Amino acid sequence: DSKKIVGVFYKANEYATKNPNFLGCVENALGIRDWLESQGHQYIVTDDKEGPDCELEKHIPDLHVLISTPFHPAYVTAERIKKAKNLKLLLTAGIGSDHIDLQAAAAAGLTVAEVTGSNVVSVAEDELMRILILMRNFVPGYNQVVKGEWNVAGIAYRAYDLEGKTIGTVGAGRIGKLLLQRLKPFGCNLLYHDRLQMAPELEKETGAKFVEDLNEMLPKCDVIVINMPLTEKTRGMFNKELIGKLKKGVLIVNNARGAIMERQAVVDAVESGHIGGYSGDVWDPQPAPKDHPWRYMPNQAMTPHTSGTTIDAQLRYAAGTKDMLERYFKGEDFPTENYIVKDGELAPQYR
Amino acid sequence: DSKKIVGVFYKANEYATKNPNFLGCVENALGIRDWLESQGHQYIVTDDKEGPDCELEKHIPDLHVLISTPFHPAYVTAERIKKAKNLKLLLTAGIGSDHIDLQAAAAAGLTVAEVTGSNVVSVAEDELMRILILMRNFVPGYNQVVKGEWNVAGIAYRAYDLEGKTIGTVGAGRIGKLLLQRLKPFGCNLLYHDRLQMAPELEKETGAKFVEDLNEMLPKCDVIVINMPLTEKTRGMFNKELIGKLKKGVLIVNNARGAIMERQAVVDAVESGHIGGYSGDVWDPQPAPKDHPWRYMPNQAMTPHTSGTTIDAQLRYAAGTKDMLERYFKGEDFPTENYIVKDGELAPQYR
Repeated sequence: DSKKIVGVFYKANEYATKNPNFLGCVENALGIRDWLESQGHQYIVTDDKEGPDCELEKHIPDLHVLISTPFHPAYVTAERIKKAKNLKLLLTAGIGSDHIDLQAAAAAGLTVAEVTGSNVVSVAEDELMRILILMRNFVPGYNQVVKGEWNVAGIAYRAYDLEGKTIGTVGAGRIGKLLLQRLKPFGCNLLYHDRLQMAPELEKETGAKFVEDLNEMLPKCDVIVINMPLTEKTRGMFNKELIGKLKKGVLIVNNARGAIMERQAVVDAVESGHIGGYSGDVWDPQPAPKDHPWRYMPNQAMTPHTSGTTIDAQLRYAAGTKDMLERYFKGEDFPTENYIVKDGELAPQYR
Repeated sequence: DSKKIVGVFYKANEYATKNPNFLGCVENALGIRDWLESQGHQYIVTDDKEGPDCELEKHIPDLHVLISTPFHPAYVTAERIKKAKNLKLLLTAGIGSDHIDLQAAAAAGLTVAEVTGSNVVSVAEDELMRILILMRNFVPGYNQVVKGEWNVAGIAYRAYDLEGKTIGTVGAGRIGKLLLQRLKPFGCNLLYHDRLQMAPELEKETGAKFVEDLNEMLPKCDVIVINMPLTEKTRGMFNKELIGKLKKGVLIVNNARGAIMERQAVVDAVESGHIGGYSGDVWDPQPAPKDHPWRYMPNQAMTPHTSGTTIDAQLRYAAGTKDMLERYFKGEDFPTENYIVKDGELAPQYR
């Protein structure tokens, strides 16, 4: 049976032509058009997703499948669900379903799925990158280059080797594990805190030492890497008090969630030098307003939120999306880990 | 017997007080003043090292030991040697003796030594950092932050994971080996070329595969890392021809020597997009003039030449220098590998 598939992505414009493997955009559309069309489906792709008059709303009433990414998400409200006669399947080409009303989706008997696990190497790499950028003081050196300067002292005074430094990951899920694996050869003192100890083999392999008490671990760290989710416990947890307990000059890397930091506490402690540097790609609010204080605070090595939308991640998101589409057409279950809602049943972690 | 020791270093000014372990400056002076003075030696430290009327020249006539770093080197000419009644020992607190007339030193019966091997981890780390910076496209992301922008597409289209990429090191001495060790966990296809194969053990451990023919290796690489000395053979070796044979979009990391690249060939190939990115801390000429085109060329991730003057490298330079001073005072030989000239005998590598 022919299905109407709608993909919502941002327009990449010239970037899409500069890189045809930039799949997460309108122009390249996950690389699935030829295949979908060959199978007799209709594939409608648009960036125009807000407003009653937008292209998306033209298709909401009769689409079967709506695909988007967290980067230009088509918001799936109860209101839009109610208008969607044929909608069965919501796919995130990526990870993140925060733009979907999951309860409404479940109530409507929908399936909601995402490409679980497909960003983890990307984020772990980006963390390691940021550890080195901060530790070795890349940013001031880069900024001298562009300004026509040459002032070694101005860079050297805050530049260290990573070797021998104490690096603590707060959380050691999949991303923190991959990070520790990549840190092992640098010859650091690796500490981790998590709800779960890694297997003793993995700890010997990475050399990471479990620290049950987080308030014991943090003051020992030259570098702290945030690798847990935003919960009531972790929200604003890096506040004035907690940042105060960290080593003076601590370097913090945060590709987890911006709101784990209390935003102004981080600015104050960066202006006072207590935080030596802060680098991440996650912000609050996100996208970060032009005025976001983390943009202009001293020693920042921020970027916009791109670590999980490398081309390689995008390829995995596209492949996962195609796999689930094929399964959907064939009446085959998706990988269990991909389901957020399955035929109207919200997975227990999302209840 | 009491000796007059002269150290020549740049003034770090406020940077020296901000970081008292910034040893490679006038203000902190290798951290050896108290020790030297306790031993009854005189320690004169100055940054004023050029011209007939400079502080250094006041002391050249009767100093026994002259210490400097490559960052603000006291040039040891035959002329100055001839004027130096008591000079016996030239130490570099660091690596690099290009500011010393070695043949004149040898003719004068001098000893010239440096702190061999003390920068290797620092440079290897910095290379690995730059691999990630380029591969993951940090710089354009950082630049958007500062400019108040938020354009994921503009960053994503040239951002990749390091995982899976073919990384070739041109040369695999100590620094290339350390780099390969650090690259292992990233899950890359590691290639190396060098005059010497690593032991099969170390190849198995790093997963790096030896490529005898450099012209076979280079076109396969997503990333090329320069890890050879500047010789008649390697000088300008990355010219238009060779750059042309590299994969379009190749990323090049160069903390070896600037002149291994033909300077304008790199600019042309970066402007054409054939080189996707170029990052290093070495330049020709060095210091890089305000006008240096590598500063302003697209996709550059340069810094001034600081990778080997991290605080940790400086501590090793200072410690090596102190060790040699103590040996000198006690009439003990230095580590063999530290000698460039030993009591007038130039090491055969330097003839």
